[PDB]
Formats: sequence, C-alpha cells, structure tokens
Amino acid sequence: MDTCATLPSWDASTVYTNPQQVKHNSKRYQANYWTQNQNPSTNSGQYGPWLDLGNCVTSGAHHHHHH
Repeated sequence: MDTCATLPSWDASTVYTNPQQVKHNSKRYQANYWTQNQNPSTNSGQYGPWLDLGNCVTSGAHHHHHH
C-alpha cells in the first residue's frame, strides 16, 4: 500500500504552513509558507509558495539516524 496514499491533504480555503506534504491528483507537493494558489511550475523562481515534488515517496537512504 502506498506511502503517498497516507499523506495529509490540502484544503482549498486553508492557508498552508511550513513544509509538510499535501496531495492532489494522487501526487504530492510541499508548501514552504503561505500559498499563492498559483501553479508551482511557473513560480519555479523568485518566490517559492509551494514546491512541486518530483516524487511521492521520500528518498532512499536516511541521513537522520533515529536519535
């Protein structure tokens, strides 16, 4: 069962926060701070409302070592 089918989801009215993951069209994205409600691709420059994540699952290997 998918790692990316248990992620939180965004709500259209809600202003989003620091980089938790939210999902849409069964992929995810990550907000940095308050959103623009614009496309992320076009905002791939100056200001970063939300990042468009290339993957769904987190990367292999874990630099955090469970302290």
